[PDB]
Amino acid sequence: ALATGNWGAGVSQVLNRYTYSSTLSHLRRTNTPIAK
Amino acid sequence: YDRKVPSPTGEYVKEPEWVLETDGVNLSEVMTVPGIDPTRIYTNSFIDIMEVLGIEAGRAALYKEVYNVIASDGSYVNYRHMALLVDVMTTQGGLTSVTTVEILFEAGASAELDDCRGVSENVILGQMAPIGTGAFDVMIDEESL
Amino acid sequence: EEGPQVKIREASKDNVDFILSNVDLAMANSLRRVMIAEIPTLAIDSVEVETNTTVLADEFIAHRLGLIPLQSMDIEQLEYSRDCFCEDHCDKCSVVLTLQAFGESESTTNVYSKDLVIVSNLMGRNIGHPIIQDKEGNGVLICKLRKGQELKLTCVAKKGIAKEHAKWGPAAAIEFEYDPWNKLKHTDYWYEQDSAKEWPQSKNCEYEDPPNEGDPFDYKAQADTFYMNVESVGSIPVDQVVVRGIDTLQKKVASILLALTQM
Amino acid sequence: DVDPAKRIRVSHHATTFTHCEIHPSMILGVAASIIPFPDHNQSPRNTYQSAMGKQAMGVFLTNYNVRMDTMANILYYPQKPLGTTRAMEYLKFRELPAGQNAIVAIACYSGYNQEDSMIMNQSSIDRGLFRSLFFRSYMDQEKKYG
Amino acid sequence: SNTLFDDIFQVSEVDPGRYNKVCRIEAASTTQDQCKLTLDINVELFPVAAQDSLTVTIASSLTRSWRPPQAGDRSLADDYDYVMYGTAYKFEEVSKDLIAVYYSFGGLLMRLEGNYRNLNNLKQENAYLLIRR
Amino acid sequence: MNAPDRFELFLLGEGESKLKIDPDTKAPNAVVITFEKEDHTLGNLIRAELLNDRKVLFAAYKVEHPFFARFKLRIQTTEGYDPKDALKNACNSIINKLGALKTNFETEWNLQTL
Amino acid sequence: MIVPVRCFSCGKVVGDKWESYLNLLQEDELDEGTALSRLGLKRYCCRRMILTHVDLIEKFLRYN
Amino acid sequence: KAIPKDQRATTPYMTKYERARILGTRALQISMNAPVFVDLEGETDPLRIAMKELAEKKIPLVIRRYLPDGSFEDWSVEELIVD
Amino acid sequence: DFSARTVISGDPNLELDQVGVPKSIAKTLTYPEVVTPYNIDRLTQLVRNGPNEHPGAKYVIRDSGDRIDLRYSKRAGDIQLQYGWKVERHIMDNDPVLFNRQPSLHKMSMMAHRVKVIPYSTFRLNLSVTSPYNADFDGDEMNLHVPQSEETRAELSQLCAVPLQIVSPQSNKPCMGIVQDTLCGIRKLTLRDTFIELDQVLNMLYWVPDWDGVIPTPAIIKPKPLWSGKQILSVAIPNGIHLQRFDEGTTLLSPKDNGMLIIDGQIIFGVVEKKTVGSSNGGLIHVVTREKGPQVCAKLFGNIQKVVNFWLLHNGFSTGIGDTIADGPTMREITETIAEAKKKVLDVTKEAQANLLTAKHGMTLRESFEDNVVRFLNEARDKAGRLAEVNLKDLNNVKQMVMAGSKGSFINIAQMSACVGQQSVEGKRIAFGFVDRTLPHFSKDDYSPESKGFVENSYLRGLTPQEFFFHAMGGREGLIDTAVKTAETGYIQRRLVKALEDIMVHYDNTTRNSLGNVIQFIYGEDGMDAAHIEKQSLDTIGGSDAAFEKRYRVDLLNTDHTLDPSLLESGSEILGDLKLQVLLDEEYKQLVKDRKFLREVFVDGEANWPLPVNIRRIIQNAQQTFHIDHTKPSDLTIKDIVLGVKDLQENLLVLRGKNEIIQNAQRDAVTLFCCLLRSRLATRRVLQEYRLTKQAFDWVLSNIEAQFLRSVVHPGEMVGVLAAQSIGEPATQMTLKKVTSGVPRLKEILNVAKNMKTPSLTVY
Amino acid sequence: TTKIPQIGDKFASRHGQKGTIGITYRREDMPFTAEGIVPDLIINPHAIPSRMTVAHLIECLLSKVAALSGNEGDASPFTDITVEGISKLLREHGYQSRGFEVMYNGHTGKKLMAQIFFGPTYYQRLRHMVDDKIHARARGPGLRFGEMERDCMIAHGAASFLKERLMEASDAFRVHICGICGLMTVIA
Ligand SMILES: Nc1nc2c(ncn2[C@H]2O[C@H](COP(=O)(O)OP(=O)(O)OP(=O)(O)O)[C@@H](O)[C@H]2O)c(=O)[nH]1
Ligand SMILES: [Mn+2]
Ligand SMILES: [Mn+2]
Ligand SMILES: [Zn+2]
Ligand SMILES: [Zn+2]
Repeated sequence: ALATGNWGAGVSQVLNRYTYSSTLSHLRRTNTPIAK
Repeated sequence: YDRKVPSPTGEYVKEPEWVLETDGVNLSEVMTVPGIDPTRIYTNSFIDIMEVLGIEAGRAALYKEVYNVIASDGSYVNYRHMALLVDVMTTQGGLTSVTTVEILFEAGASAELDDCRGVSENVILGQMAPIGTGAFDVMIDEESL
Repeated sequence: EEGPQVKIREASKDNVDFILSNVDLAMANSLRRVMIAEIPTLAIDSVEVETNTTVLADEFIAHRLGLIPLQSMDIEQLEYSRDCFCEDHCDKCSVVLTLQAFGESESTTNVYSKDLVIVSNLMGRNIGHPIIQDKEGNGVLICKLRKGQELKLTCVAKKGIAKEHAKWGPAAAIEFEYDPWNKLKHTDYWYEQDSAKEWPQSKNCEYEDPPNEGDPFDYKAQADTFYMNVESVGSIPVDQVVVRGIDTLQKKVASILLALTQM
Repeated sequence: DVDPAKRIRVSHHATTFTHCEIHPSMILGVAASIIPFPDHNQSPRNTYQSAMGKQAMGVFLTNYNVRMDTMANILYYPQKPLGTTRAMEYLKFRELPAGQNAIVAIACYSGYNQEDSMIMNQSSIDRGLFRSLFFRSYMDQEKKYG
Repeated sequence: SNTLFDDIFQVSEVDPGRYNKVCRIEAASTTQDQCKLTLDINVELFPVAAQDSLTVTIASSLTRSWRPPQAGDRSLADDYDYVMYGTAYKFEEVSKDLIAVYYSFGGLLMRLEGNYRNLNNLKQENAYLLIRR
Repeated sequence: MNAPDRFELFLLGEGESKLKIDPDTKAPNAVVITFEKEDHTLGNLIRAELLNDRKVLFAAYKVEHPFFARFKLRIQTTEGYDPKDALKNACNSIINKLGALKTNFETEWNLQTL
Repeated sequence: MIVPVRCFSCGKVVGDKWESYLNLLQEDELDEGTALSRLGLKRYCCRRMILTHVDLIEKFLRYN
Repeated sequence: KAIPKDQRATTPYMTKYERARILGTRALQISMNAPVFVDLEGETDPLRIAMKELAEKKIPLVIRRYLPDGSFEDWSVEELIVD
Repeated sequence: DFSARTVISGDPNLELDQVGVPKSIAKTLTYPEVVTPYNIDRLTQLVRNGPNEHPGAKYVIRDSGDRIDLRYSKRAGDIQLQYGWKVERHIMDNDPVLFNRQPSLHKMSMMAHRVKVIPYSTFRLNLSVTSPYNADFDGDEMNLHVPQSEETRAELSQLCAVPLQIVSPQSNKPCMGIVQDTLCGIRKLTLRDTFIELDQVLNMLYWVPDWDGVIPTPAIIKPKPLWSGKQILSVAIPNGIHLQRFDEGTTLLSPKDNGMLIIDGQIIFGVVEKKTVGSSNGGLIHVVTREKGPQVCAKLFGNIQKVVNFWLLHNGFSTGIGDTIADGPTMREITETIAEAKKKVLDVTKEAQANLLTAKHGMTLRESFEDNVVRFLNEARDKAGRLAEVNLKDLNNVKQMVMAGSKGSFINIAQMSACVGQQSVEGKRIAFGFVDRTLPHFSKDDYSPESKGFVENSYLRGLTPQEFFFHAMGGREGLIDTAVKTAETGYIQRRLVKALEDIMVHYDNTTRNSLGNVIQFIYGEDGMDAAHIEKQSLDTIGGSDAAFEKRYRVDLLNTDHTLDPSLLESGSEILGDLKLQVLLDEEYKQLVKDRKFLREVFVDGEANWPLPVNIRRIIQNAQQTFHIDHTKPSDLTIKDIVLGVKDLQENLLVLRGKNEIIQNAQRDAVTLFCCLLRSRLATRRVLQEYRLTKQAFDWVLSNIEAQFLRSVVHPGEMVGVLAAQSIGEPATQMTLKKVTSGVPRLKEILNVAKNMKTPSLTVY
Repeated sequence: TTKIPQIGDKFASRHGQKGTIGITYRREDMPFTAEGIVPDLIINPHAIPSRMTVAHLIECLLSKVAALSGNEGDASPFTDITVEGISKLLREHGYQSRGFEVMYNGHTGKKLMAQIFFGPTYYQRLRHMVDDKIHARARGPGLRFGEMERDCMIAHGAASFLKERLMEASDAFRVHICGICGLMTVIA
């Protein structure tokens, strides 16, 4: 499931490493699947 | 509202008028209310306009709904393009919305005659489409010196 | 000696501030442009890397090498490599320099441009030598090693013009101003409440008479006097940025006469 | 007697506070904490920066020379920004920066910088401005289930 | 080859409005109750003040290139301070039973009200304009 | 890549000349000369001198695109005065006044300490 | 990664000034701007060069 | 089903589309070494030739215009007005 | 297949109709060219250079269908071409190719360009083609397609070429104009006070490529030869171009330097800005296109750009933080302006709080409250913004951009310098998403400005944290709204195109579908092409009855109301003539009916409507071309005018059928143009206002006729697709009252939905 | 590989507006300040007033001071830093205080009529550049022509182009056809 995102899916993704703060940002992201 | 109207000496003037505006629509009945001008009643529901006043008056409402949309954003599109649309929407007499093997079987059984004027049909046949530069034939002028 | 007049006000091994006086703007700006762009100079322009266990990459290093300024007083007496009849390079078109470094110490070993060894025959033309201007005579820091790390290279220097790449430029900044008061109305000053309160006075104004409020604008005046200041990086002494500057123009123009003649 | 150039703040008409913020700039996340003066920008723009920053080149870790990843971009000469935010200290943006302080003019000068385009100094590029390393790694496996 | 109107004017008014190098004189004729000048002038090359006074001549020479001074180092069909060269675009405002002729000097504008020279002022361009102080 | 070598800014291709001189059809005693591997340095300078010459009716230069080092100078002159002569006369001034200046300078520079 | 050799904009050598700048802060206790002006980096282009360098090689050298 | 030369009711002006298709059919043939009818007062470029041809009214071709119902009119290049 | 794609950049040194194609792309794409005696030497040279030197060639094919590969082929340096082989050559300068920015929502997103081979790696374009393509130079790419045969090359140059798309059917005006720098600067260049000296002048002159070699004569000779900015631009505007325009109190002495007047291709008065050189109904690019043709119009964009961007490169223009700071005194006024709106709000508050406010009619109390507080707060923003605008000087570079038309507007001044204003989410003030409050830093039941989203600060001053968060609420709603618009618009655009795609104009002038059904009996009700139509005023319609009868009535039996004999050579001799007066009565009766007809068509009185053939500009030309003295009676006769204008009507032909039915259609098609015509060429106007001669008048007519005939739409045009793309393309720039509006409405229309969101009856 | 910046590469400040480099100019040809400072980058004024990116402009002012003075400039949100205060400090250091300077045209040396807002600002090089993005597929042995492109070509009326482009090279086979029963039943 860690290798896939298979769960709910996009749940696990490869860590960005373009720049130091894009990494910190990726570790701090959130997602909402599917009224405002 | 201000209404431009000719004055007694002939030039256009403003003359205000009260107007009512409603939520909801009942055109066939409100038309009939004493005291209104039934010749100038309107609605943004062009369907009802077609149901009570007929296809042509629907066509003209529909144009005026489409024009409003375009102008409310502030742009301007020549008359004829929205005229074309609206004609296409009203030429069968009502308001019609504009929005494989299986199908050839149906063609068979119905005896569908394909006019061959479209670009895809012409592609499949290796031809130009009778549009634009293909809407005439060019031939060798044996009649010349 | 009639003509364009000179007037040094300061000079130093490194800068020369002056005033050109009795010339057109065009010639003055042109000599500015030449000093920036077209005086020949010597610079590492090929680098062969035998070893680099350094924490930098090679082209990173190479690039830095092409930027170390290298003595260039005798550079008329080096031919352009493309003009020389050798196969590739030689002593008429090239200095060759070497660099070896090894991090022998525990603590971190720096590599500087004094560690550059010339390995080719100079014919006693003063060229090639890393220029060194710091108190400690290290010149430029090229790299840094850790105990165990190695770097060995050769470089070839070659004569070149900053048009081609800026590493070959002798000049650094070139101050250039005229008409400090604004009398010529060549510029129109932006301001909120008052143009004079709000813009600072140039140092060059002392040198030149303020205008007087009556004085109806002078339509006939031209830009005849220029406050310059040329700054050298050191591969060529200064006075020589100017004179070879003036000299480079004068040769450009002559190649034009020479080529009318050949029509 | 307030500073005409300060912004207007609408005072404490409050005697009942139970708490106080530590600092208002802490409503931002990582990306928007690298924008200088976000409070002087139209709000969608701070949104588009927060995306673009993620595409800038810098030094993503100090160990890059030792890793082997599909792709990497390291700028030759990272500089720390002359204009920083107090949030940066924690994001280490001064230590692993992703930019350079470029001398910028805002001007029409020849027409080659119209419609969100720019003129850059070739001499300055010659001397290293915005140069960067790119690395690609390719992999391959061997035999398998034959 | 000629000249074609020539007179002396009193300056009512000098408006710079919005510009710095250019202003609009409102001038009168000392002489005719009828003839006026509304006219745009480069005030930096040729300043001008309230009530100053002005010897104004339209003329029509001394369409081929333009060649610098030289011809001008004797040849001046000018003894004046201030010479412009424009184009009449006229509207013959033929108003009351007085004329108005219009003229544009690469967009510094003139207007003459008056009457006596209706058989005088070119239908047409080739028109210079000349001022001494 | 697609980047033309930098040497191309100062150094003539195979078959290119320093000058090409062409007669101008628009007006008389007019020429257009195209200078290769040159730019404003020279072009603004020659040009500005051609205008200190009173037998010079017209002069002007332009670099038509910044990607190529080439300029085009248009000289018109009085009847009997060849334009190519006006350009020797003008290149000759230049070289003279600079002459002058490298001397006034070489001088001011020994009168000097530090 | 290292001090760049020149100011990107004006060409002035600046890569011979890093050890000194850092000596002028830690050894003789000047503020960063007085220090830069002492090494003669007086246009804001060169000052930006030293003032905003980050010596990342000092980190790279800790690896074996 | 053909419409006699008199009685023709469509425009006597050439249309952009006919023009384009003419010039281009004729440059195709000029491009394959077909004989030209006009004086090449220098031109080497087949479209350009074709246009000089059209201008000298030396393109011997006929435009067959079909009307929606199947019938058609024949207009010669010579005769079509070119504006 | 035969196409390339890269990044685009602008180039001020390319012509409108060029595209720069990098050399490496030009070495990869090819055109098959047949060997003939006209090209066998150039083809030979190109073969010899081969695949990797541009101008070269990649294959040779012989008689056989054999394909010779130049890169491998041991005989690649020894090919003796035969007549009739083919060579596939790299593309080269001046080959037509088609260029396209996606999404291609209207046909001017795919135009044919002339190649220009260039070094580095981007496709490069003229600035002024950017706006059709909806492209700019921050990463955009575009695609280039190379046609493969002679016929295909001719189609693309004789119908898709850029210069043929200047004036588009979509809105019967140009789709390309001068923009950005060249527009900031052409106004600067054209101010009163801009003069240039001789050195600069001659270099600007040489910069126009087909300057005849004449140095114009300078506007100042006297202390100094100084030419104006106007005159120098004028060297790019060609001869025989006339254009006039009056703005809010422009006169023929434009005190302000307003308006515009240009005569024989020289600017007389007015500053050149977006209304003259922009993409505007009736400006210069529309005029030149029609008076001189597409090629010359397309050079004019490059000549204006060359001249003006030269000038601007040496004049300079910039903007900076200072251009957003307004005066101490202005700030105090702005802050009081704002203080007063908050006090308005506080009373309307106290008022609703004591129950003394009334709603009016179906509108709740709280909705009335809100409506009022928002009007106060907007009206504050606006006044505060007007304040700042006023206070900024003409040298304020923000203001200079705004005045030129090249970028920015009032709201931007305002929000930058005075106050950003009320934020909103779904048409309302920021709502109470915690309980009874918008954020925990406020106490409950707070309806004040601060509390619900008024941002009092400008951007210069900066936002507080609360305002910052509400402005981001707002913002966010635009970013979402924007993606939904983009998606909604794109689907609409594809469905209208699919519905109309087959409709075509036929050689009977009817518009029909692929079945042959009739959609329209003549396209557009008038048989015209919308590119050849311009807004003109129909004069008969407006005005008082007295004024209409001074202008048009000629009574030859009355000494007050005849034609003065200074109008006309016959004038003495027609006084009291009875049979002329019969004609003239007939012309007046027709003007009278015209006015009544048109007042029934246009109930409103709107006089300005798009028609083909810009008569006023034909008259103004005739007046320039025949050097016409306003001081000499004309030698026109009554009958020449009157019967000349009647005859002309018979030749303005759109339908040509011999029967009655087709005749009626023809006469109905051309009615409105014929009213415009009789109003413009009526006797008293022709003599008294225009003063035409016979010769001029005869030329006016024959031209109206040629121009009319050339406006007729061409059979074969695919007006369907056109209609669809003209309606959908501008439905995509709806990136943006209490009736359902804009795109969702427009969905509701095309869907024919039974259940509309806001149905409404308007009852008079 | 090392990537040296080129025409086509993208760059951005931190205020939400990018550009690609449209050309490079060597320093001689750049405009310059009386101190001979020259810009590393030149951005167009038209990219400013509608985007209302005031922080770009204030970062550049504050950045100029910081360089001149050797302090880090405090650009955090919600402080008391002001343009006025910034502009004072930059005056104390001898420049005009809104960050304008006189500059001079490189080609000529002459002064520019207008002055120029000039200062350092932090710019980022973005990934994804003219060499990754250019391709060019014309065969030997986006980037398409879809439904919308076709529709544009129909609007222009370009039928021959539409047939050439959408053909097969799948060869034109020939066939006889009865004129009564249109079928390919004919024995030839
Ligand atoms: N005419 C005009 N266009 C503007 C103005 N201000 C901003 N733009 C834009 O801001 C929006 C988004 O910003 P950008 O990323 O720069 O636009 P873009 O270049 O098309 O974005 P990309 O799709 O990545 O190419 C676009 O819709 C542009 O219209 C203005 O004042 N005038
Ligand atoms: Mn953009
Ligand atoms: Mn874009
Ligand atoms: Zn050698
Ligand atoms: Zn520097």
